[PDB]
Amino acid sequence: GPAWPEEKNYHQPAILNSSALRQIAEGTSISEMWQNDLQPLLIERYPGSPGSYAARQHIMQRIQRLQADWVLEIDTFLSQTPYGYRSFSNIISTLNPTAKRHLVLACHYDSKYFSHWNNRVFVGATDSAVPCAMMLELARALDKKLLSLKTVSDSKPDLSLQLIFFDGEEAFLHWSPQDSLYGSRHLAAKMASTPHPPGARGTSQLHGMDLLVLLDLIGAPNPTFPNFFPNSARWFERLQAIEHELHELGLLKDHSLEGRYFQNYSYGGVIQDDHIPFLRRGVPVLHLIPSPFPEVWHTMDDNEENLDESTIDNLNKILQVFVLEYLHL
Ligand SMILES: [Zn+2]
Repeated sequence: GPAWPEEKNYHQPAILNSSALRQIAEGTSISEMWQNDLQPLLIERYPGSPGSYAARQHIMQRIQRLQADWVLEIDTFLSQTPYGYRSFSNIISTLNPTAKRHLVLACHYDSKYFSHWNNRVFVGATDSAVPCAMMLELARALDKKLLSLKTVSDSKPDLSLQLIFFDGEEAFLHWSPQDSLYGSRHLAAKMASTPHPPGARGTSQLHGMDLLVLLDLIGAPNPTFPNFFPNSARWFERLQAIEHELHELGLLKDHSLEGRYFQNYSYGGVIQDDHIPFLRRGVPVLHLIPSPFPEVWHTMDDNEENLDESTIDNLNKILQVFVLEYLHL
């Protein structure tokens, strides 16, 4: 300090060797995630609905049962909407809240509002129940390692982990600047105006965000994630390297390098998503959204039946390795 917000610029991974990679691949369970983390979220959960409450309680209860020292905060606020003033609640789960720096994984836990059509209900399986369940499975699978971050008299982390589950990512109607990103626009502004660490004179919680890794629209077959931003390109390249090495070790399922997920191509345009209010305030973003979107995007067919189990399993392994390497665990 006050150079500590520049540490993210020089931060390097602590790369896992083959033995450790095999351990991570064996330590995550796609069937356990499916039953215990994902299926309870495959419900109608637009903001303010009973399902939104049920989804929030589920996310909190799955984090609270873990051994690591997660601190849960519910960030509840009002916003104008096309249907008038409404309440929204982001979920923030933080290890070591006073650590200056956090790696941040995020997704949205609301589902887009639709009236029931032909007795069908929109549950947003890729969008984003699967991202939610991936974050919960990561917390569970890495629980023993994340517990070592716990602050004692001997070690106090400089860098730790935070999960954000945004409410209200979706428009109530179709997208507009005022009807979308309710939770992320609120939370980015809040973090930008909150000193961090406690007592700081001139640094905010946003300065402490090392990297925002935003998962969206994951779970369909054959996703291709572009390398959107130059100031996170080196971390995109790490995802590529992790995918390549897990592949070569035989630790991925139904996977080829020709059909790899992290491909060598950029994307010039802007995708509206929860990263935008953070990106426009200078937070580095790794946006794990596929291009093109799943074929089922914003249809009633974005459901459990159309999820690709082995692709989600593969991405769990890649993401968990990424997080351990980032945190030097
Ligand atoms: Zn959507």
